[PDB]
Amino acid sequence: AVRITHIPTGIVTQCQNDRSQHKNKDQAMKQMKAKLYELEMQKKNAEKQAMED
Amino acid sequence: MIQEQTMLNVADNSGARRVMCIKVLGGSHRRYAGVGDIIKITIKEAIPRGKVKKGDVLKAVVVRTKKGVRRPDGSVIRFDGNACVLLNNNSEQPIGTRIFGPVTRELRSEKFMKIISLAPEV
Amino acid sequence: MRHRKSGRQLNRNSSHRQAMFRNMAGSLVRHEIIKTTLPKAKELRRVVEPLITLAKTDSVANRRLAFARTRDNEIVAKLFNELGPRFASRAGGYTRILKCGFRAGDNAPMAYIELVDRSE
Amino acid sequence: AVQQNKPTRSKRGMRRSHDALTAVTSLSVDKTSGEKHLRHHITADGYYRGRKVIAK
RNA sequence: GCUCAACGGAUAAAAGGUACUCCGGGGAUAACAGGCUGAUACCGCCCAAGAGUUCAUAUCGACGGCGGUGUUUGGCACCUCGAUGUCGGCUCAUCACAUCCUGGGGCUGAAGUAGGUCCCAAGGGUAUGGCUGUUCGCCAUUUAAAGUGGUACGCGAGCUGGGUUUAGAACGUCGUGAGACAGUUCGGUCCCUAUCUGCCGUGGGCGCUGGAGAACUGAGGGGGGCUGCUCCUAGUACGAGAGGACCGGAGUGGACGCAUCACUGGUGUUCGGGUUGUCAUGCCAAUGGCACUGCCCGGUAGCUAAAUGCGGAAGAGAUAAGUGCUGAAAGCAUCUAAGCACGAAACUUGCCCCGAGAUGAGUUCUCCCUGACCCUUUAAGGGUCCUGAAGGAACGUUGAAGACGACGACGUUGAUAGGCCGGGUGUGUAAGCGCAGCGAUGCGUUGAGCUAACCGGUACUAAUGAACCGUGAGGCUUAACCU
RNA sequence: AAUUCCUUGUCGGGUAAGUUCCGACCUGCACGAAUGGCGUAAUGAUGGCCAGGCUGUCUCCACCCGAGACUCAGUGAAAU
RNA sequence: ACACAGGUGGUCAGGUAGAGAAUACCAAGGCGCUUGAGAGAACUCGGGUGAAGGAACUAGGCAAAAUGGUGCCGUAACUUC
RNA sequence: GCUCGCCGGAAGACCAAGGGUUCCUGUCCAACGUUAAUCGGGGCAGGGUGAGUCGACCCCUAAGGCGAGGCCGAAAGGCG
RNA sequence: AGGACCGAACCGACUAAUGUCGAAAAAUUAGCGGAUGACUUGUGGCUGGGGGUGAAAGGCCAAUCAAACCGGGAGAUAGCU
Repeated sequence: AVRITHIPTGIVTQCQNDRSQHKNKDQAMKQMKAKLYELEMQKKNAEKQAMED
Repeated sequence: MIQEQTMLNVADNSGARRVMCIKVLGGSHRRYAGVGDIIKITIKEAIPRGKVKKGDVLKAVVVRTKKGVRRPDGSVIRFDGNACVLLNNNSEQPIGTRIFGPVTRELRSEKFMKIISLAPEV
Repeated sequence: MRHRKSGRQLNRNSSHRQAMFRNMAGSLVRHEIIKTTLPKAKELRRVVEPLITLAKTDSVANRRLAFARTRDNEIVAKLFNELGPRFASRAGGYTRILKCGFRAGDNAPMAYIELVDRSE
Repeated sequence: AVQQNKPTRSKRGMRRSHDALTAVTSLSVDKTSGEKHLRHHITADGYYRGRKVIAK
């Protein structure tokens, strides 16, 4: 199994979703980017929260 | 003959009495803490208004072992307790002002000159 | 290691060992001579000799001790009354080992052990 | 655990080479009875170094 | 003409589960491992804007390209399905170098100091725990450093079975149901006496061209090779302040390895004492047996560590990266092709151990042996008798020597072993008697009594003279030396 | 959760450090009411987890007592 | 299958200590287990003791160690009392 | 024969079951006994078990079996 | 009084070691659970193979269990070895 981490953001993913190595790796790449995608929205929520404030 | 996972009595007015060693300093893979060495310890039991608290890590020097110490004449000085004195882990100086019980001559080094001056005997 | 270690085990636990030589000791003084294995006789010499030495002198204290060891009244009669006096001059070395032929059953080296007086 | 091939009879002949028992040739003689007793061992009739020590 | 789901149509009437499974076969066909390959992974180079204050050759480096290693995942089924029978941990390792440290150097935007990057180098060292079934990984505390990999993802005819993949049971989801599962959750037999190769030790035979007893040279081989801290040189050099040296010297620790018990201790069922229950000596007493040594308290010699000493070299020669002289090619310059000098824990030695089976069988010193008739390939010969030495072996008493052998001391011309005498050491005021007390018991005699392996003496006992083995002057050829 | 894949979920307690454990939130991949739900003193050769005590499990093994192992005499196998 | 450390119903069952048919030592009575003698290595099995620390080993306190008896005092949360 | 050690609510002393001369005596040692054997539950010959009161047999029955006729069933047979 | 408590005999068989061509074709040692009950045991009967019995495992039915043993179909069949 693969375990990619994102040290600048510390987030880690253990893609055991598929069977073959590279399949899990790019899906892990898919998972990690998916994490950064969402986490960027929460800071954007931190952005949108103050505007209402 | 002191090592990690060893319970010691503290011979000072620091505010702790039940301590537990976790690591012996000095070289690498060392196993024993002789009567005149430095060891990293934690705190298991402390008095209420103390200078320290439960579960607090800082360096400490031992002064009494049940194992004792052989002197250059072949004579040993065994005790009936494992007493240590706490030190401020960063400055290595004692955090207590009152030392209890007899100590040995083996603390004759600059890092413990203040310690020996407060002990009641030897 | 056995370095400088004396005394033999003789395939027996101590409790059995001391009791074994005790019965052997009395049997010796009763017949003046007996036939046994070499190793046992070679270690029997460290048992009866102190008794004979304790027999050279006669005291109420010793006769009790001579009974403390060997646990026998008839045997102590043989001592202090026959051996003690007849071995007054002899100073140490009261036994004699004669290596006889092997035991027919297990080819064990048998040896004869006697008392050096045995006038007959 | 166990053998793999059958060692020949020739191999066995070398294994028992050192298994040869030895003779003694230490036959001493008695002085009186002149009997053939071993060295340091008493004779059959109980003579040793010219003395009837067995008393039998 | 209903009529052949698969359309040369098993009769135009037909679905699943099985991990107790069972039988017959296959490495013709999968999973682990090995193999070829090297897409992928990993590592190393080329072109080269840009980023970086200015400048891409301090570093990183897009755009693309060129190769290598065989450690990731895969590709193909070559080997094994009349078995290659397991992931991790424990123990034990061993090799590579693309180096985690320590060493030697180049460059800097390297002031000082501390770092970054690259080249040489395998010598030696390269943590303890919490959590998980764990490798990995996260955290805690260090450390000089807590290296990256190979070695059936090292190691199970060495250990464990936690995981997982046999049989029981439960939960959730799916399925009409059996049951299944990108799943999880309690519990679940690890067999083998070693023939051979190999390795760690130890012997016998024979050889060494005469035999025997000792001491060595020494080819070759092995072990060993780590390093921190403080201080001095000097709070100098350097530095605006702050901080803070290379080189050299001395002392002291950590880890590891070797040796040894004088010290600190452990053990010490062969030494002494106390004591519960019980049996026996007629009885009391005094002792002994048994109950894990009955349970415990101490303790000699040994053995041993946590105890005590000691080691790692320094140095020399030839080198790596690297540093220079002179000087070419090429009138200049140039560490270079001639030639010369430095230059690492690396190479060879230096230190310690084995070591002449080194068949190349060596060197040195000492000791011992110079009888007869025949056979007859007239042969380095054999038969028999007279002699069998130096020495060894056997037997015996035994060792801080030892599985058995072997090795060492001794065999009366004697201290080898046991015993005996004395001392030492250990244990704690014996037994008996007298006195005081209602009694347990106390006190004097008495630090006595008893004392395993230690030390010094004594032949009291046992190690008996010889028998047995082993020989009787050691071939040929040539050179140089003696008549 | 004996039920939660992503996930060792996110917060407090416990430890120097806690993928397990004890409380709490709710986004219930895929809880739920006799396919019984939620609590429950006591009981249990039951699952998981801390503390005291105690010790050779361990750091690190050391010595000693017995039965084998080894040697000698006797009888004398097996898998392969 | 054996001269096999296993299994086999019912009766009687003493002395001292002891609650006891537990256990310990003995009685009556029956036996020393049918291969032995030496050595006292590594290692294996059954055990004793162990300085300092006391789970730091480990899947896990598995195994061991320890607690243990009689009388008196005293004894929480919780509870179906 | 003289000491020693072990079990002793058993490793002791008697019956039932079940075996079948293993019991006693003399004699023999090839085979059997995991060794030797002058020993033996081993070979060979002889001897030994005595009952109105002990037990079985016998009288009476339990569970249950068999079962005159009878009932049922291809037959065998089954129930009673 | 108690499907009560502690605990021998008896029954049972949780943990570890030993053993694995063993002493034994599941036992030995040291600790364990129950031990007035749904307890245990001696003797003699009844139930039978796709049936018996089952506090239910798919366990047991003469060391043999998702199908006992014996004999006969039967020299079953075998695109496989």
